[PDB]
Amino acid sequence: FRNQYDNDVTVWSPQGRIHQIEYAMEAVKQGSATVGLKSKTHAVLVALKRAQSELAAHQKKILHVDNHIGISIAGLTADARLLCNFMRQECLDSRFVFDRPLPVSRLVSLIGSKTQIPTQRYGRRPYGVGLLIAGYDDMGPHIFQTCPSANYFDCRAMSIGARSQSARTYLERHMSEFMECNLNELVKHGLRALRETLPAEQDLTTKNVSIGIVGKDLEFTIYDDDDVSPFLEGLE
Amino acid sequence: SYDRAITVFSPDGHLFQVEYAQEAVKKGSTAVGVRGRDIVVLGVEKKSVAKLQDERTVRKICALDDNVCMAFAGLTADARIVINRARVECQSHRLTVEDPVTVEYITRYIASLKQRYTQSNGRRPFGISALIVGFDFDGTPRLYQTDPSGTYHAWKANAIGRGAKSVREFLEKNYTDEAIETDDLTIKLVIKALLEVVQSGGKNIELAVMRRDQSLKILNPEEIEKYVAEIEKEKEE
Amino acid sequence: ERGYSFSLTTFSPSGKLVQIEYALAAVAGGAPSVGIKAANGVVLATEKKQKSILYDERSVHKVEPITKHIGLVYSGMGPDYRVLVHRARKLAQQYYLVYQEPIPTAQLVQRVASVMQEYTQSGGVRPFGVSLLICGWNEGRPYLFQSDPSGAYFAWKATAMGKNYVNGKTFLEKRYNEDLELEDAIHTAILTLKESFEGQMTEDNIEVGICNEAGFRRLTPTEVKDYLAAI
Amino acid sequence: EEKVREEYEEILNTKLAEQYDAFVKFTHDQIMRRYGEQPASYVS
Amino acid sequence: LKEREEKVREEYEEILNTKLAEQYDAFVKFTHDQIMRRYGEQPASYVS
Amino acid sequence: MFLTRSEYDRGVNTFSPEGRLFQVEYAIEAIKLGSTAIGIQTSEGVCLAVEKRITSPLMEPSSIEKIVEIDAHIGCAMSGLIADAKTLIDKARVETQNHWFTYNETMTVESVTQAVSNLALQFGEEDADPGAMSRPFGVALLFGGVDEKGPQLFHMDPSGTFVQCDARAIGSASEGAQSSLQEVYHKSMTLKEAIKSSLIILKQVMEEKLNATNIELATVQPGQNFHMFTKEELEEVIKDI
Amino acid sequence: SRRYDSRTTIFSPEGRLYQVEYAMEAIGHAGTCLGILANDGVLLAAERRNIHKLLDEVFFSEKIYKLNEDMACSVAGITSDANVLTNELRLIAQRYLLQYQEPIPCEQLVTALCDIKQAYTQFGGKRPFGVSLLYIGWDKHYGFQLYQSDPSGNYGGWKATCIGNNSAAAVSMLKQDYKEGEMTLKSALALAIKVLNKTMDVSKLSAEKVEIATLTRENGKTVIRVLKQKEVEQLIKKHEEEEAKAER
Amino acid sequence: GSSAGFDRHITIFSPEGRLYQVEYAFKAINQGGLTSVAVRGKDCAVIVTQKKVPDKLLDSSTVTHLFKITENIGCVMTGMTADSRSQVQRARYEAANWKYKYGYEIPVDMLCKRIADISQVYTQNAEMRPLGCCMILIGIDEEQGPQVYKCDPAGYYCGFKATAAGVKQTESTSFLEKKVKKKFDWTFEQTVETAITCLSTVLSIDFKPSEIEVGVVTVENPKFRILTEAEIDAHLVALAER
Amino acid sequence: IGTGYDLSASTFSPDGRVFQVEYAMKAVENSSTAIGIRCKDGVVFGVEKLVLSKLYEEGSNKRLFNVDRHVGMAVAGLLADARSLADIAREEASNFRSNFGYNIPLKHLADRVAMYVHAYTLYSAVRPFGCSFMLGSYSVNDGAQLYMIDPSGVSYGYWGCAIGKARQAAKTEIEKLQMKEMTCRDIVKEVAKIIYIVHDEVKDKAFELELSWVGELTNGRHEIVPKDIREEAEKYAKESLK
Ligand SMILES: [K+]
Repeated sequence: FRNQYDNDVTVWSPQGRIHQIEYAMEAVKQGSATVGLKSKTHAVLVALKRAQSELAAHQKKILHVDNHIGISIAGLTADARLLCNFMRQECLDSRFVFDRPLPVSRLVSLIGSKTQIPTQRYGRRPYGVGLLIAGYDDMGPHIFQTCPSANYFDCRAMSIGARSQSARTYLERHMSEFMECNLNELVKHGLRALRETLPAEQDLTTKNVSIGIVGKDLEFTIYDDDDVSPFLEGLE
Repeated sequence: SYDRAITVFSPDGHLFQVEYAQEAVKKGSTAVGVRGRDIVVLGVEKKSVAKLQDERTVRKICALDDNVCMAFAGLTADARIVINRARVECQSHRLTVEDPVTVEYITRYIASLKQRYTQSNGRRPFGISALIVGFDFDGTPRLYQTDPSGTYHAWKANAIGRGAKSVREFLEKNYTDEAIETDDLTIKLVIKALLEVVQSGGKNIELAVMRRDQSLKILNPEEIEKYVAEIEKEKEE
Repeated sequence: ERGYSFSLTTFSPSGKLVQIEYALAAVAGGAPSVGIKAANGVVLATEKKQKSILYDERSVHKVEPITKHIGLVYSGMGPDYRVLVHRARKLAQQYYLVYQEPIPTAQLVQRVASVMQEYTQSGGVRPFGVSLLICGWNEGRPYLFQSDPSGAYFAWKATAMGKNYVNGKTFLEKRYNEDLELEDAIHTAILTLKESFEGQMTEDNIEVGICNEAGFRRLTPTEVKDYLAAI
Repeated sequence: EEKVREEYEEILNTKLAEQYDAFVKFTHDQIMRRYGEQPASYVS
Repeated sequence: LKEREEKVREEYEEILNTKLAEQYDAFVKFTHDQIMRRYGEQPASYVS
Repeated sequence: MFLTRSEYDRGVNTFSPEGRLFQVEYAIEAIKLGSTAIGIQTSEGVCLAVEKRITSPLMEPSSIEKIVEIDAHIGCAMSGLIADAKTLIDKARVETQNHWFTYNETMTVESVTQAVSNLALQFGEEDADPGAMSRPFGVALLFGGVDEKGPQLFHMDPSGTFVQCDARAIGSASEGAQSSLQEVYHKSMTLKEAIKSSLIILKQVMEEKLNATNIELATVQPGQNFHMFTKEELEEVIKDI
Repeated sequence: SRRYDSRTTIFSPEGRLYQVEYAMEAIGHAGTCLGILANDGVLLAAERRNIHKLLDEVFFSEKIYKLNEDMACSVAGITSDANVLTNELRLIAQRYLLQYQEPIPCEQLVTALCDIKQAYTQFGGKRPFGVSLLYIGWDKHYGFQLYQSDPSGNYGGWKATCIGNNSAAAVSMLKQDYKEGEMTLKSALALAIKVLNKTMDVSKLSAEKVEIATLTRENGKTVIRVLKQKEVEQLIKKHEEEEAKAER
Repeated sequence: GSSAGFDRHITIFSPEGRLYQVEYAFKAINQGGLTSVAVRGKDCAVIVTQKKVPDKLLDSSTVTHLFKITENIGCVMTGMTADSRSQVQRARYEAANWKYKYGYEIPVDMLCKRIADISQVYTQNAEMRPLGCCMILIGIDEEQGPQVYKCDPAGYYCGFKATAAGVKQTESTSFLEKKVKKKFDWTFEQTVETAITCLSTVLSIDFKPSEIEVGVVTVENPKFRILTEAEIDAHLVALAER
Repeated sequence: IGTGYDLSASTFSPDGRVFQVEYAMKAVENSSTAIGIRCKDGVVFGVEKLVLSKLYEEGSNKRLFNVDRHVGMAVAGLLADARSLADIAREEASNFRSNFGYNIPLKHLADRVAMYVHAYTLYSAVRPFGCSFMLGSYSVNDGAQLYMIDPSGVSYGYWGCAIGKARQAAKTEIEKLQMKEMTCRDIVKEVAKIIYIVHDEVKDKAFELELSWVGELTNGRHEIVPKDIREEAEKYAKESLK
């Protein structure tokens, strides 16, 4: 009858592909742009908060996960919150059992397994959300990207969401500088990458940008409308 | 256990299974309920007039409690199930809260049960619409209905089943402050509402009445015939 | 891992469970099986036409004892017969443990029919493709039953099931009466099998079981040879 | 190479879906004709 | 290399014809069995 | 295999090629069939208004409640399939009272909206327990109330996205009411002006004529609790229009 | 798997349950079973469809099932579902007896079995019980009773009804000929034989093709007795005499 | 070969009473490309299978179809390899549990019946497919002597004087039938002779010792033994000289 | 070939092919090739791990896992399923050590994980894993072992194997080796050579070679190849590629 390869997550296309995974990837691609970076001492997430209407406050996109780690969501927000709750629970469990912060890579591995589980069962659906995970642990600043395919990447900078390719191009051309940047110019690079996504008729304002930074001696802190101004001044 | 999603949203936002349950209700026997000053009256059409039947066993007006009673349109067996759960819930509320259930409470319970079947895995919605009548503890008469979708509203007078629209229009045109002045006027209003859709008078009408501090009373065929005769004289003039 | 929870057998618009009809078609396509209720016993006979000499005839049996006084034979799919034989043995043992009396044959037939009904309505399963002939002696009276794939059991004095079962039933109808002894019943069952048997029928290509006051027992090939020579 | 096969398979699937929809609607028409004449006893 | 494409088109046409024929056979058997009762047909052994 | 209809060829948790859950989009379409609701968050309160949509005069408007009380400091205006809104309202009430029981403090409006929004996509098939929901809630809710942060207004759709709105309109007439609220909203407008503006918009979008029995209006001020206006209290503002 | 699901417990676009309707067609093709309520008894008369002379008929009856001390039932439809339903009926009657130490009222047993059938047409995906039953009983509340049941879980108290093949004609004849509150056991038996004559048109109504059981009250004990072959023969012969006398 | 409904997709009856999924499982047995031959004698049972090494990079020690169920029962598996390994694991478990529960070693017919019952469960339920593999068990019964048993996806099991399963089971069955009809009192040597001869005359190969596997049980030595290259080469030389 | 019988692993095609497993194999042959070669004193793995974007860190999406203190694992196909199977293998080895009190033989770990992946080739409620993987271990008392498991669930020992897009070319160039007589220090060099030969620099632009051996050189511990040895191996591979 119908395309018979698209509805179920447990049905392989004759091309060796699962179309539900790709549709969840599209769900991520339809979300608003997020871009993250990392120096040798900091890992910054800056997100382009999108507004439903001119009278609606923009969606929160950076979410706290632990004392030392944070995420930037892009996709289905309910899936994002469920996965964020799982991350928070794992971090709290690690602090309870071992009295140490949970390493970022192991947390991302847990996320990968948890999101792979629905990839293989009937009735289940992939987590239609992509997460930019920036955290700081003993192994220096970390930034991670997780896809609905349950495949996660150890990045040096990444942008996911709508019109992400321009931000990725900017990040690629300016990768060589990020390591030696300080926090201010690192978040300036992030803001430039995020601006590369925006159309010609809009520019960054304190309303539609949020910044989350985690570093060597820095609590993970989400910077909001008023607090974004010191990072915003000096771009163009 | 069976866990298929029977009721799912269709394009344009319609729940087809709920609409189909409503269609099943539309094919049920006409049931009319009117709220008076000191009496509440329920009336049902009997297409099953067949004379080899025990009238007691196909009653469509059931007493949920000493002060609440209901009449239904749609599937009979689903109505039996909902009535039984409503009686159980009435008695449970009377144990836990010490007082008799208000009409709106059991109406909310029945509506919640229907809505839960509208949204839970592996069961179809109840194909019944109800007319929950009764008196509150403070002596205020009440009348509610519960559609298969689970929405419950309060009505001064309503009709469910086939000819609901016709009887609803008749009640809109014939429900005034004077038409419910006395008990007999309410009885005659409900009978007149049914006569707009029933094939023949009297023999195809089941009519139960509830008044203050008295249980439900099933009006016998002789009383229905004498009332219908009274409407006949009233219509002659 | 979790199985389907919906009935594979459902009512057709004609108002009929087509899966039971197809199970009965599988039954009608199997090896013929006949059963004859004598005045002092009942005989259960079926053909064992193996499709090569390589098969060991003594390895598997189609007439399986259930208790010391109940046996059964089938006509349909062998594996389903094995499953129902195991279940019937379990039910007989449960009855014996409860009541300390050998299970009445009618009760065992009822329980097997209940199992068949379960598989007619339960979720994610197909009806059994076997009709059974359950034989038993109890209460000083022989018994003979037939349980179709749907789980409906019929008391029979003589019946044939499988290929050419209508012609075999006509044969039995013409040549069965009340006063038959067990030996006459065995002879008549062998003739009924012969009526549809293709080729020479021998000791190893038919399996005959009887039950009487002494209880149920399969006839050994030598006894089947003696009965066959009588024709 | 493989794209031609994929397109042919998609065309075959679309045609089979059309024919199957025709069969389904035909069976539905017969069933509605059959069971519409008499009223359902259970609904009352 | 277009010869392989034409051969694939021919094979797809043959497969479509075979599938349509098989589907029609399935449909006619469905109609004969599940629907279209016969007046002279007494019910099977399980209806009583 | 015939007579099977394409109503159930897809599962509930299936994605569209554009990456949108089919059931969520269908629930959003169902929202566009509900009664129009309007909410405005001013600095001295939050007002919520909704048309009753009385089908027939025999129906008593007092029974058809499309605005409810989560607690003394939170309200909720509902549009769509009001039958589905009751489960979410009960969950919100339970969460508020649990928060008071555990912490001895009023639960933040944002936290309540988040708690209710987590239920939105908690639906599925055999993968979950027997009590699991089968379909998304066909309700959009307008949570409004006062808390430590001041007057707050929120909007939750079946997708589970909850967003803070200065002025949001949901229901059948969402687009026109939203454009009008764009035209009328100022960050420093008073609660009386908010109430009058909301009733004006409702009159503009309602098919029925605006009167004291075919709308419901409620306010949540930083002082007094959740308050439902009545006759002799809604005429006093209807007359001005 | 949704692909293979038959969707038994769903609604039709026109608001009807196809599975229940199909089971009802199956029952309508099944054996005729009619019951008549009399002043001093109630009887069940059931056509036997398996008449082949190689049958043994060992049991008490083939259609009439004794449900408890004071009640009995017949079946039209699928025999195996009938067996599971009659076992469940016996369980329910004995559960009331255990709980209350008194016989179960007939309508309660009918209601319980009908509730089970409703459960099977409400949830679970299982096909309904394609069995319509025909109950006869007695209790200290409503005296002699006759009850019908449907696969959908519907039931009705009847004073004369027929389920099975040629049920409509039998119902029409019963409507024409049943005398309200004035029908004795012998009158009901004669009416049953007369109705079965015009229902089993092809089979000519021999006494080997019908199973009649009467429920009467004797000395405070209910007796459910299947009519013997001799007295069913007498009933048939009397009806033949009456038919011949009609020509006079 | 009529078809209506999903009878070709799930294990439900075709209008003629046929379960098409079982026959497709038999086709899956054929899909392996190999054939196996078993034959029993006066005091021995021999299973000979076709050992193909498609690539020289495989460790030939790890490409086998003869599996040791218990210390006394052997097994040759024909069909899908993963399914065959599942079935051999299940047979090992059932045999061990039989020993634990009943205190004596499982008879070959009993193990074959347990595996056949599991296969029947596969061909009764609708959510799992049947295993596309066939099992031929051999062993020595204490009373009945050598045993050769086979279980197929349908759930059928039977004991055989000599049987075969695989891509060329029909030709091998005909050859073994022609040899059986003679009844010339098979010995161990004659049993391995007839097994290898059947496999070679049906496949037309004239195997070197490394292209086949031989597993034997004997009344004198009830231990299951997988013949090495030396023994198989000796038997093949015995074939050549004749 | 399909469109009616390729919807579930619980369905057999008319010719006995489970098309879903074949589609999983189709998925795994569209991934970068991972090769492993077994020598006298261990096994050396190699991966042509493609870098999809240069924004990733060196070492992102590793395809050479470490499932136990003495067992490595090379993967091809979907990486999510590869990681899930890596965790399954880790859990199996952990449970083996907990119960039986010693390290799991790779001949048993391969069998356990292969049966786990075979369990997903039977039911419509699950889908077959889209990843074929290799396992390699060396213990003094059992020698070097190399096994492959594919989506079907078949386990075979290999003297050298390749999984991915360039399986055929990699195997063709591996056969030219004489790994049975070579040592790990040379096998790593040859693995780099093979990976660089089979890689195409025109379709997939860039890749980083990920190597790891387990063997006598490492006391049985499976370790990523030291940085200097990787540099020397890449230098040899580039010079040979000329
Ligand atoms: K199956």
